[PDB]
Amino acid sequence: DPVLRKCELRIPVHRRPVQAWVESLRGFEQERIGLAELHPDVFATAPRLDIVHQVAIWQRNFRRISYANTKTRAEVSVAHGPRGPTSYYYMLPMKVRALGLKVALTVKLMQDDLHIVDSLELPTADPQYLTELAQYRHWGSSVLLVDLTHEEMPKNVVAATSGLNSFNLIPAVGLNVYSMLKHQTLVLTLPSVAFLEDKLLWQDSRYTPLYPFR
Amino acid sequence: AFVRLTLPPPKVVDRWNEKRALFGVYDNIGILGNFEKHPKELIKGPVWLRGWRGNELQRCVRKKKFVGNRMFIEDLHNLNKRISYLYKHFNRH
Amino acid sequence: GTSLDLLRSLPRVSLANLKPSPNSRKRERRPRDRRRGRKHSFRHQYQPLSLRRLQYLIDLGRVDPTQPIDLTQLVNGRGVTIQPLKRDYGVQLVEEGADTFQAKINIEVQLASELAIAAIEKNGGVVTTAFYDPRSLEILCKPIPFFLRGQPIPKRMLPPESLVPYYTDAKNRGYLADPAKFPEARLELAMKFGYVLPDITKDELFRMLSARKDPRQIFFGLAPGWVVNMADKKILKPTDENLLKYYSS
Amino acid sequence: YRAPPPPRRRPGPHSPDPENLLTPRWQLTPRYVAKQFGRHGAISGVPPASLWPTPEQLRELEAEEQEWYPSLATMQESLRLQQQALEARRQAREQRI
Amino acid sequence: NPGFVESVDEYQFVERLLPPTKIPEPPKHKHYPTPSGWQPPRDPLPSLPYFVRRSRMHNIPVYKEITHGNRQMTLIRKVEGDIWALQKDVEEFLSPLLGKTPITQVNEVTGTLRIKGYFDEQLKAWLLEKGF
Repeated sequence: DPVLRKCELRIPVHRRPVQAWVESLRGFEQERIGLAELHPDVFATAPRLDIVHQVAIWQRNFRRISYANTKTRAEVSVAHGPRGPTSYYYMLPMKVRALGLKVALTVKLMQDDLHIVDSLELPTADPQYLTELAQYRHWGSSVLLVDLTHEEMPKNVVAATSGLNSFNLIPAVGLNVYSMLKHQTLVLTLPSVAFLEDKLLWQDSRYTPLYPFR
Repeated sequence: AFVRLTLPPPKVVDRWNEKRALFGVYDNIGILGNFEKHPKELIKGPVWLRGWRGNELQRCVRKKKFVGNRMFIEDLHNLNKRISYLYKHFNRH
Repeated sequence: GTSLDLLRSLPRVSLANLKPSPNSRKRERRPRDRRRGRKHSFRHQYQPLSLRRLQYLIDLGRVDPTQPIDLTQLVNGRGVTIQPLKRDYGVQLVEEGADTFQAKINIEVQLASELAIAAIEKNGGVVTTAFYDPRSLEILCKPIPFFLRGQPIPKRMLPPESLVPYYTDAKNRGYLADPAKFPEARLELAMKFGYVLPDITKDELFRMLSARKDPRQIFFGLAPGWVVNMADKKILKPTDENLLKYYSS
Repeated sequence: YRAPPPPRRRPGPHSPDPENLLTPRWQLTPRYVAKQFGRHGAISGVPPASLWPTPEQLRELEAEEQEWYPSLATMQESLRLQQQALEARRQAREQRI
Repeated sequence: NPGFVESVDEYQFVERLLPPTKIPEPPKHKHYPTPSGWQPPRDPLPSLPYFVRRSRMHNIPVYKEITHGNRQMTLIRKVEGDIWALQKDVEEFLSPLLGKTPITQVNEVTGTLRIKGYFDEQLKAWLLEKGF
């Protein structure tokens, strides 16, 4: 019984749906069990890598705080040395940030670095099984595993992923461009794809926020 | 000048450690969290510059207001004197 | 899309491969070397809505035609941008778009053009003007926040004596106008254009179109002095007689 | 490695301790108590009856309404007086010119 | 004895007051073009190599732009497909009306075309003829 998924939102008529092979981690040879459809406006966006470049700089430099300081002549018991703690925080436009994440998803899929999976459940929690399966499926040295929510993630995967430095497991809300670029291949659960699409596709329209959504 | 006659000790850096590997996670809390928490809320550092940025004078002024009631008398007086010199340069020259 | 064909062939990109966009960053000058070495408030700030701007909203269905036009619905539909810090006090219309706006609907605007009133009435729409206090209007635009504060619905305010003549004027169609003159006034406007006056009573939705709230009443749905059970998604009505005296005061 | 649990803001009513010195004064005002009711309504537990003005507050409001806010009848009388003054001014201008 | 009585009958107005977040799609009209002048994209869509999608507001993505206070410009952004084919057709269409080959710069990276002068009205009408 093939696992067939269709985009919940209306795909544009002039754009055909994107498709990929659904996989399962239950067995080594369970590479293909179904075929899924992906929204072209999410997984077939233009390859604008400068936005990805900007997002990476923003991600690294928005948390940057420098504590370097030097004393001037008036403070001596450097003419142009560091003066106290300095902040470099800045905010990119919300639409651009959403687009940057979209661009990253296309790059991984077009480059055969994205692996769509039905569920993360594993027959055993041994890290050896996970690494060997990655070798069998020719995955990259670093594999990123994403689940819908942190609370419900399978126990077996947590033990293996926690003990693996190059295989890192994150929740869906924790997904970011930096991790995707840092990790050679991305593993996404089917519910996560639907979760990601809704927020990205929700961005349509403006109805400018008169107040923060907190 | 004269230079070291020996090499510095070798340094080994792990690029896949938990800190580097997981750096940036949850930076999309706003978009992926319904915007309930703004990413500026994730800034960790001095209280007077969490979610805010400005020039040194603004940073110093904000620092004074935020912890002025908790500032030492010696520190507060020194900060006031430094601010006085800074104020004249920026606001008169 | 041959561009996609390029993407598939290309190998996986890495963090180091990232490069700033051309011309993104300009050059900077530093003193390391010789290069830099050596050396009106009282007047209401009326905000207009054009008839052409009015027409497209109906055409796009941004505002429900069945529902009478309400300023809050325009705010909900993002028709106009109002800033309390700007302290906007009035709403009006733009004379432009008279011949591109063929529609009939009930509407209430703080200010309406005399010529515009007849044209929409000629189409069959119902137009009146009501006074919302600038503080009350700001509350009206944003109902949820004062519920969070816990404030109750207050009585709608009245215009100052400077603007009382405008609202009281029958031709202005203000809520302070004498209803007895409206039948006579409506006929006069029809004669001015000469169009055959369509009686509002004939309309099937006459009661819905002609319904008007009390001058004290901010909301047609909600009477003044009312409370809302936001947590329970319900409306709470005061049951204290003294509160009625408070509202009467 | 596995990422740490996502940061989450605590929901639900939270009552600051009045005795605590650190807590700001504005967080202990009745407006804050009214704020608690608005956020969660019945879950806050604030009695709705308290939200309405107290009788002493009511008397103050009534005085302000009468003192500063004229009624329709008072407004109408003022218009008549102004019209009479304007009518006299028009007559004075006509006879003078 | 509570001082408040709760009823669900009148809450319909409160439900109406709720703010929207997504712009609704335009309603179907019996006769096109709409009296204002709005007309949805023509059907069938053209089979040209380049497809021009409408804006989120379902409007033609043509914007009049002026730079340096003296250079009038018009920009088309939501161009999909072969931009070169569109430029060739645009150049051919505007050459008679303009009286000479239009001066334009192509930003292929952003998928945008910049044209000197204001010609949105003619292009917008011409775009309708193409069936977009």
